[PDB]
Amino acid sequence: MPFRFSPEPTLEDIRRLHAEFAAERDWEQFHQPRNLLLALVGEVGELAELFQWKSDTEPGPQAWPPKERAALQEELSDVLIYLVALAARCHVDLPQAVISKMDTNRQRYPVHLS
Amino acid sequence: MPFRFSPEPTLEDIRRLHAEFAAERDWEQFHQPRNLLLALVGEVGELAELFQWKSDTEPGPQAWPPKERAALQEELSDVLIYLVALAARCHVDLPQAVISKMDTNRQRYPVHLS
Amino acid sequence: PFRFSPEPTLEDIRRLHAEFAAERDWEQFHQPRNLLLALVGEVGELAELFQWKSDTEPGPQAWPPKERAALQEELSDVLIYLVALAARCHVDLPQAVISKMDTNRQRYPV
Amino acid sequence: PFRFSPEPTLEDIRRLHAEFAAERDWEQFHQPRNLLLALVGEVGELAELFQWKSDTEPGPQAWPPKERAALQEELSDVLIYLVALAARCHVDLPQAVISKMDTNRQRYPV
Ligand SMILES: Nc1ccn([C@H]2C[C@H](O)[C@@H](COP(=O)(O)NP(=O)(O)OP(=O)(O)O)O2)c(=O)n1
Ligand SMILES: Nc1ccn([C@H]2C[C@H](O)[C@@H](COP(=O)(O)NP(=O)(O)OP(=O)(O)O)O2)c(=O)n1
Ligand SMILES: Nc1ccn([C@H]2C[C@H](O)[C@@H](COP(=O)(O)NP(=O)(O)OP(=O)(O)O)O2)c(=O)n1
Ligand SMILES: Nc1ccn([C@H]2C[C@H](O)[C@@H](COP(=O)(O)NP(=O)(O)OP(=O)(O)O)O2)c(=O)n1
Ligand SMILES: [Mg+2]
Ligand SMILES: [Mg+2]
Ligand SMILES: [Mg+2]
Ligand SMILES: [Mg+2]
Ligand SMILES: [Mg+2]
Ligand SMILES: [Mg+2]
Ligand SMILES: [Mg+2]
Ligand SMILES: [Mg+2]
Repeated sequence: MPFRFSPEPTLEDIRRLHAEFAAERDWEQFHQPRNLLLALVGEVGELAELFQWKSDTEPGPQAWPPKERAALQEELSDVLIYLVALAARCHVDLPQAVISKMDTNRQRYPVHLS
Repeated sequence: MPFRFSPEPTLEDIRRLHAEFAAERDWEQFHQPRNLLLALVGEVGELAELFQWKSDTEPGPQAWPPKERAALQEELSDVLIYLVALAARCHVDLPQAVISKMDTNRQRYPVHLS
Repeated sequence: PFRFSPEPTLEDIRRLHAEFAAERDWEQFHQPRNLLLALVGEVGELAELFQWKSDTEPGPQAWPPKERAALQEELSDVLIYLVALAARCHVDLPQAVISKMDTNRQRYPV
Repeated sequence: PFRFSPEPTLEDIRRLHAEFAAERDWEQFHQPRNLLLALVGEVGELAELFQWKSDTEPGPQAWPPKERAALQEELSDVLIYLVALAARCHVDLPQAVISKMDTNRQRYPV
């Protein structure tokens, strides 16, 4: 059956939700770009830890037990939240940056040359 | 002035665009979850490299020269693209996972206790 | 005056980690990609110690005992898995470093 | 039979990297968070070598000369910055590893 993401939240929605979250706790002061980047690195580490002893040939994440699927959802989400916060703190329009990068990707890797 | 992301593309839009990109090049075969995760780690490295010698107290990424802003947009985008691909390859509904993680974040960090 | 202790050497660490793994029948888990992902995990744990540190507050030489203990452990975890990974790949890590430092001097002349 | 060379030791690497940095007046750039981010960069370069490697194709012992050269360099880059970071933090990395291995034995009894 086709796998799709839900239509919401959008990246702007996530930015907005995280900013409201941080602002309520007076955490803006901690959200300097290098702080957010190191926090991102920490969550990428937590993501890697889930996969480190999983063989490639055995069943994949669809088959993991419920607690491990929950942990996977959480870590993928933590990476995304910090990425969004970082992009916003740097005044980068992340959705449009992705459009521009995908165009660059198509030129670097034209279909006929692969 | 308020900083906002553009309303599109959405995360579903990005998933769709990346899948079409990969499928055209017969790259699905390379997109196993640990491959995508290691590729993500590589792009997080490229992102870190931009910041490694930047002092925190000096002007931030808004002030970087055009070539460095371009590189920043690209690396933030490459991290996001692989994160999206990874989440999709694991059948994780990334937007809804983020909603669930933000709820968890609010319980762990109630406003009155910070 | 700050120095590292003269032992263990990287070969000593290789030997100790191999014996640790072999006793537990863990060689089967220590494939290069598994060790690399484990390394990435520990790099994350290291980053976590620094992520919220302001410029004005004390630097790691001055960190309280609990935080210095955690720092020693994470720097050590990164090193142990790096050693294991290099050994699993049959890379002579000490000599590779000498070769890399020479390359670094050419890339970065004074 | 696979062994690392007996030298350089971690103290030897510390010394060599400090002299490399000091000659170029780079101490000012080698603050702990800068070194940690640089380390993360090199971990990324290491990951890139493995990212598209299938299970069936040759493992790193068997990699062609160009790829083995790249592997040696990235493992070395990770180690050099890890050493620099530990030294900048006044952490006795060799002895920290001994302490961490003891902790590992208690956490993971047979
Ligand atoms: N200053 C902070 C601290 C947390 N957060 C948010 C962002 C993340 O989604 C999440 C990461 O913080 P966290 O304390 O590491 N919780 P996490 O669920 O990763 O559990 P552990 O790291 O304790 O295993 O809370 C934030 O936006 N700003
Ligand atoms: N198998 C692949 C290879 C690339 N891609 C896409 C995803 C990324 O946005 C981007 C990353 O691949 P890339 O070759 O590293 N280009 P990048 O712009 O990062 O430049 P360099 O790493 O060469 O500096 O192309 C993909 O989806 N699947
Ligand atoms: N399968 C394993 C498990 C542990 N180890 C060793 C290597 C590391 O020095 C350390 C990493 O294992 P670990 O369980 O993640 N301990 P850690 O100190 O990082 O505490 P956590 O916070 O991760 O629970 O033990 C190993 O070499 N192979
Ligand atoms: N400011 C610096 C620059 C380089 N170095 C040393 C440490 C590393 O072993 C290595 C990293 O610098 P580098 O320019 O990233 N070289 P690298 O071999 O990784 O090639 P690139 O692919 O990154 O251009 O030189 C340093 O210690 N301090
Ligand atoms: Mg966390
Ligand atoms: Mg987390
Ligand atoms: Mg790249
Ligand atoms: Mg890139
Ligand atoms: Mg650990
Ligand atoms: Mg650890
Ligand atoms: Mg480099
Ligand atoms: Mg390198």
